[PDB]
Amino acid sequence: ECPLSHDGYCLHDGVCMYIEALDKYACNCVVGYIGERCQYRDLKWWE
Amino acid sequence: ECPLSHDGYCLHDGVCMYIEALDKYACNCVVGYIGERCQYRDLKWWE
Amino acid sequence: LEEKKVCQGTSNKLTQLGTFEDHFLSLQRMFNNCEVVLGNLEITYVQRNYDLSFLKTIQEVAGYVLIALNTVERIPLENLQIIRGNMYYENSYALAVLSNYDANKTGLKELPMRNLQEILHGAVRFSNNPALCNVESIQWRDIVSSDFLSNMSMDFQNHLGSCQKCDPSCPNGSCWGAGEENCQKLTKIICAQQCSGRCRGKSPSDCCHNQCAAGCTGPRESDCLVCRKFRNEATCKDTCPPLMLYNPTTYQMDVNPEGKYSFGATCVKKCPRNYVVTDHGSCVRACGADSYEMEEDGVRKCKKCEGPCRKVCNGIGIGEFKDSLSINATNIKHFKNCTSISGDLHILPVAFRGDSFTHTPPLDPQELDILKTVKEITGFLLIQAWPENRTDLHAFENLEIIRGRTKQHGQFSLAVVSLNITSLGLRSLKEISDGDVIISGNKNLCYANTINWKKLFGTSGQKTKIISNRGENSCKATGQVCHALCSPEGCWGPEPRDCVSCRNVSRGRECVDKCNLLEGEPREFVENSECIQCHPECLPQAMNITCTGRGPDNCIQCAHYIDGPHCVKTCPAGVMGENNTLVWKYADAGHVCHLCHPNCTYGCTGPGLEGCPT
Amino acid sequence: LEEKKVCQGTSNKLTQLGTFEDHFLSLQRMFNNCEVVLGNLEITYVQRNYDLSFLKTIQEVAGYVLIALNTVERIPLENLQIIRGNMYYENSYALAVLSNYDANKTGLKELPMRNLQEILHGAVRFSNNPALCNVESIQWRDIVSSDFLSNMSMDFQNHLGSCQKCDPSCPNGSCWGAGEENCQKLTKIICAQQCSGRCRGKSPSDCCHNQCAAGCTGPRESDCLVCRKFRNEATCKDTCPPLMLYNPTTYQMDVNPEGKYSFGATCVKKCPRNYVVTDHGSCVRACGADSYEMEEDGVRKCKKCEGPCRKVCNGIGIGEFKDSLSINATNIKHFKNCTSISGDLHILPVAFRGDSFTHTPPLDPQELDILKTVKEITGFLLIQAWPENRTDLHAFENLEIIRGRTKQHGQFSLAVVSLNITSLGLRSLKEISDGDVIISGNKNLCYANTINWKKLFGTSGQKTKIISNRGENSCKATGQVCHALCSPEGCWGPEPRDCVSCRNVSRGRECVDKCNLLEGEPREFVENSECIQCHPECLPQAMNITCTGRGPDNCIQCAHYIDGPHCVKTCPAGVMGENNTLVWKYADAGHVCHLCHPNCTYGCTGPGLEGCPT
Repeated sequence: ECPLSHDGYCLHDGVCMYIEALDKYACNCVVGYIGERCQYRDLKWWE
Repeated sequence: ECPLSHDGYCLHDGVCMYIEALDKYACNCVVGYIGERCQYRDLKWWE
Repeated sequence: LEEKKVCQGTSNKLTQLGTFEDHFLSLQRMFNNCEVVLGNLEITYVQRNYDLSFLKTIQEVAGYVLIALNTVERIPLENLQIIRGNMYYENSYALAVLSNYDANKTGLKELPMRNLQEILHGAVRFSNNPALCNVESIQWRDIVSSDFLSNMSMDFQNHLGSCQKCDPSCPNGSCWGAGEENCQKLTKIICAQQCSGRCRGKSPSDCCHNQCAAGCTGPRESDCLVCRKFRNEATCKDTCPPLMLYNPTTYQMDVNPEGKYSFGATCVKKCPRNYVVTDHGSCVRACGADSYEMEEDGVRKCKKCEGPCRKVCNGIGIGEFKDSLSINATNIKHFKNCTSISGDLHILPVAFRGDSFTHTPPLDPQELDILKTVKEITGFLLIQAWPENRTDLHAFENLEIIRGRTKQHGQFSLAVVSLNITSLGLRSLKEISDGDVIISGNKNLCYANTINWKKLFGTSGQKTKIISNRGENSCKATGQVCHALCSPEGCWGPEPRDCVSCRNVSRGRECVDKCNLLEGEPREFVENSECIQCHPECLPQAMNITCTGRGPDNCIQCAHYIDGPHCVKTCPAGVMGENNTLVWKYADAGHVCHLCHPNCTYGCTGPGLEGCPT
Repeated sequence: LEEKKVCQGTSNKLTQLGTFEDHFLSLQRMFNNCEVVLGNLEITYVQRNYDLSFLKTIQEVAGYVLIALNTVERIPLENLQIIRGNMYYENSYALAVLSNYDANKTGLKELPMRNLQEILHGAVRFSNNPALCNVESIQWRDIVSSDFLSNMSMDFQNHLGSCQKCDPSCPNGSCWGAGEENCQKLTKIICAQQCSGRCRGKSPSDCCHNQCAAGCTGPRESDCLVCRKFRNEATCKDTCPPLMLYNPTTYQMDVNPEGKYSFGATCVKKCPRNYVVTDHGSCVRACGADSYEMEEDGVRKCKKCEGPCRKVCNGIGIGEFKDSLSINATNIKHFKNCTSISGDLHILPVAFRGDSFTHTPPLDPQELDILKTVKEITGFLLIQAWPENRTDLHAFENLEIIRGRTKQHGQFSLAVVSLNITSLGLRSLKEISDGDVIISGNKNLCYANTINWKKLFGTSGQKTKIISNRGENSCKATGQVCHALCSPEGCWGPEPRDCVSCRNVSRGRECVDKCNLLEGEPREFVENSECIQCHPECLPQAMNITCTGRGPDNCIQCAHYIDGPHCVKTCPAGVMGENNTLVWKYADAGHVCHLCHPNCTYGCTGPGLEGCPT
C-alpha cells in the first residue's frame, strides 16, 4: 500500500494504510495502542 | 491675639492671628516665607 | 453546574484504532459525559447506523475539531458553543470537515451545530462532503475572527440535493439545517457601532462585555456564556487580579486584598502543592533559565542564578524535543550531567531498535548509565522498554522525586508496562508528588506489592494499578520475597540495600542487625537508628562500649595523646592560636601536652620553662 | 497630543503671606496659566475689585479645594471638572467653602463652578457664606461618591434677597448661577440601571466607560473627559499593561509587546533615570522592607537581602518623621549610623533655637557630626540655618549623591540660603541626579561660582541659581581664591584637598606639585597621577627612581634580604608549606634566601647540616 519510504512508520505491529481521499498516510493501530503512529500504550484501559 | 501656648508658633518673625469666624490660628507670614508656620523660604522667587 | 466535566481529547489525527467497532469504543469511552474537551475533538471512521448521541453534551473544545472520513448520517454537535483553537489542524484550521462519503457517495447529512457562535483562533475548512446540506448557507463572518477570515477554505457541492430549505424565521436564509431553532443566531455583524465585542440585538443597549466570547445574557462581565481568556470563579477577566497594586500617590506597591494566583485559565487563591510560584503570583511549571527552583516555606519558589547555576535539562516533548518521541540515540547525549529533567521521559521500544523514518541509529543498551545522575523528574516517567539482560531499573537508581506536573493521558505519572525486569530497583524513590502509578504487565516482577505507595504520594486521590505481574504465591515459592532483616515497609529487590526501612538498624545505606558495639570490625555507636563510627584515634576496647560520639570529648579509651578536653595522635606543634606565634605544646608522660614559654619555640621537647634546651 | 500645564499648588491652609496685595501676588504668580494643580488649590484673603480671571484655566485638582475668608464678589472656577481628593482639609473634606464675608455681611456671591462634575474622594463643607447665590439648589448626589454622602456638611443661609432665579431649563432648579450655560449637568443619578458609572444620557445606549471620571463623549475608553486611575498614551486604563503576560496554555510567562512601566499616574516607556525599577514594571522611590537598592546595571534595581539588609533612615516628611518640619534635637538620634537618607533633609533655624510649641529643646551644634556618615540622599537637601561659629558644611563632607526624587517646591534639590559660611566644602559631592540648585544669600561664601555644575547634573533642564553671595571680586581681592594646585575644573574651598581635579599629581585626598621620586622621605611612583609609597623593603635610590609598583617585586634593589622575586625583611623561618612541613631559609652572599636542609628543624644558618649544629 504505502511506499517503502514509510516502512516502520507504524509502531507496535500497526499496518500503514493510504487514504486516497485526503491524499495522506495514516496507521491502523492494533487494539491497545494509541497515538498518531501507534506509539503509546493505552494505560487507563487494560493495563 | 493668640494665647500663651502659641508663642513662637510663627517662624521667621511672622505674627500669629486669631480668626474668630472659624476659631482657628493662622500666621501672617513675612514677604518671602511660605508654609503654614512660615517655615519655608520662597526659593522659586527672589532667592 | 459548579464544575464542568472535562475530558482530555484525542491526538490521533487520522489514525484508526483497530477495527471500526474498536475505534468507536475508544471514541465512546473518551468523550462520554464530557462538557469541556481539554484537547482536540476528532470524529473519524464512524460508520452507518452508529449512535453518536453522547456528543450532545460537549460545550467547548479547547483545541481543534476534526470531522473526517465518517459515513454516519447525523453528527449531533448541538451544544458546541466555542472552539478555542489552541492547536490548528494543518497549521491553519480550528474546524475541519473533510471527505465524509463512502463509496456509494452517501455519508454525512446532518451537522446541527446550532450553538457554534465563536472560534477564537483559526479558520474553517469544508471539502468533499457531497451529501452535507444546509450548511453553505451559514455566514461564517459571524463566527471566525476577522484576522483569520482570509485563510478559510469553504467549498460545498451537494449534487444529490435531497433536503429542504431553511425556515422562514432565518436571518438571510442562513440555517444549520431544517427547523426553527436550526436557524443561525447572529451576534457579531448585526449590531451597532457602540458594541465592540459580541451583542444580543440590533439595539445599542445590547452590547456584551468585551470578555464574553460567544454571547451574553447581560452587560456585566459576570453574564458571559463562555470566557475569552480567564475565569475568576464567577467572572471573565482579561488577566488575573494582581497580588500587589501600584499607588500613584506614594509611588509604592500595596497589597491587594483580592489578589489571585493565575493557574491555567483560572485565578486561584493558592498554587497547587507541586507547582512553582513566581513573584507575579502565577503557578508555572518550570521558571526561566536565568533562575533555579528551590524549596522555601512549604512552597516552591525560584531565585536568580549566581553565575554557574546547576544544569536542568529539558524533557521529551518540550522545547527542542517536540519532534522526538523517545530517548532515541540522537538525543541521549544531551542528558549527561542532568540532576533534574524539566519535563517527561519516554523510553519506548522504538529506541533500542532504531527508527528509519526519523533516521535514528539503534540505541546501545549500555548507553543508559548516563541517566544515573538524574535525581528528579518534574513531568512523568514512562518506561515501555528496557534491555532484556537486565533485572532492574538500574539507570534510575538515584531518582528521588517525580513531581508529576504534566502526566500521561493526564492521569499517570509513573508507568512501567510490559517489562522483563525481575525487581524494580528504584531504591531512592521518596516522593511521587502527583499522578497515579501503573506497574502492570511485567512478565516476572516480584516485590512491587510490598511497597505501600501511600507513603510516596503527596496528594490525596492517587491510585495504583499494580496488576498481572509474577504471582505473589509464585514469588515466595522460589524465595523471591525480600529479606527478613528489613521492616514490613517494602523492598525494591532481594538485597538488604533495597529495603525501604529495616527492623534493627541501618549502616549508611545497608541495614544490619546491630552496630557491632563490642567485637569485629571498627566498633561504632548507635544514633538515630544508624551506625556511626567514632574517629579511629578513639582506642577500641573489646569489653564494653568503646566511644560515645564522633569527636574525642566522650571516648573511654584513648591510646593517643589526651590533650585535655580532647584526644589526638600528636599534640599540636605550633597551631595558629593567639600571640601571633606558633602555639607550642611540650611532651608529657600522661599524654597531656602543655604550653611552654616563647623561649623554646624550636621544639620545646622538655616540660616547664627552664627544662626545654638545645 | 501635548501635555497640560501643571502647577504645584499651595499647602498653607489659612496662612496669609504678607499684606493683602503681597498675598494676591503669590496666588497669581502660582496659578497663572495652570491647567492641572498637582497639589491643593487655596484661595484665601482675596479682597474686592481683584481680578481672579486667571482661574478660568484650571481643569482638575489633585488635592483639595479651599475657598475661605474672601470678600471678592465672584470666583470664576468655571472649568474645574475634577477634585481628585488625594488630601483632605480637616481630615474629611475635598471642597470647603468657609466664611467668605467682610464685616458688612457681604462677601462671595458668584462661584460658577458649572463644569464641576465629580469629586473622587472626600466630602464637601459649606458654612457661613451670607451672600452666596444659587448653590443651595445643586444636587450633590451627582458629584460626591456615595461612600462620603454621610460626611458632608452643607449649611446654606443667604436669606437677604440679592440673588436671581435659575433659568427654567434644567431639572429641579439645580443651577450654578443665572444663564442657560450655568446649571448642573447630571451624569450619575440619571443613569439607567445598567450603566456601571457615569452616563451622558438617560437612554441605556449612553453609558460611559468604567474609567471615565467626570463624563464622556463616547462609549470607548479614549472618550473620557478625564481618567480615573491611570493614563495610557491616549486611553484611560485601570492598571498599566504588565510587562509579561501569563500564558494559560503553556503555563509560562511571555513578553508583552506593549508592556509599560507604571510611573505616578501614567504609563511610560521606561522609568526616569533616577527612579528605582521593580520587577512588577513600576517605578518606585524606595526598595521594599526586605530589599536594598542594588547597584546601577544601567538602571537602578531592588535586590533581596539575607538577614539584615542595612541601616537606612527615613528622611524628613516621610515615615515617622511625617509631621516634623526640621531636624529636631529629639529626632536627631535616629540618624545615628545610617549612610543613606531615604528621603529629604531640612535644617531650619528652629532646630538651633528650639521650639516650645512642639516641646523641642535646642539642638547642639557639636551633635550635627552624626550626619558625617551620610553618603547618599534620595530626596533633596535644604539647609536654611547653620551654626554661626562654623565656616563650612562640615557634616556633609562625605556626601556623594543627591538623587532628587522629591524636590522642594517641586523644583530644587539642593538649597543653601542665608548662611554665614565662607566656603561650601562638599568636597566629595559627585552627582545631583535631578532638580535645580540654589545657593544664594550667603554674605561670605564666594567659593561657589567656580564649580562646573553641568558636570554634576545627571539630566537635562537643570540649572543653577547662584546670586548675591559675595563680590566675585571682593574675595578675589582679599585672596579668597582656590589653591594654584587645582585644575581649572573648580574648587570647593581654599585647601588643595578642596579641588575637583589635580594639576599634577595627588597624595590620596590631597593635590601636590610632584611625586616623591628620587628624593623625599617615602619613595613613590606615578600611575594615573597618583603617588603611592614603595614597599618599605625598597632601597632609597638617591640616583634614579626607587620602584615601579606597590609590591616588593618592583623594587630597583632591596633594603635587606631577597627571597626570590620578593623583597623580604628577614628570610622565612616558620612559614607553612606542603605536607605540613615547615620552612626555614638562610641568607648567603648576595643576601639571597635559599631553603634549609630538610633535616634542619631548628632552622639553619648555612647550607645543609654543616650549617645547623643540631
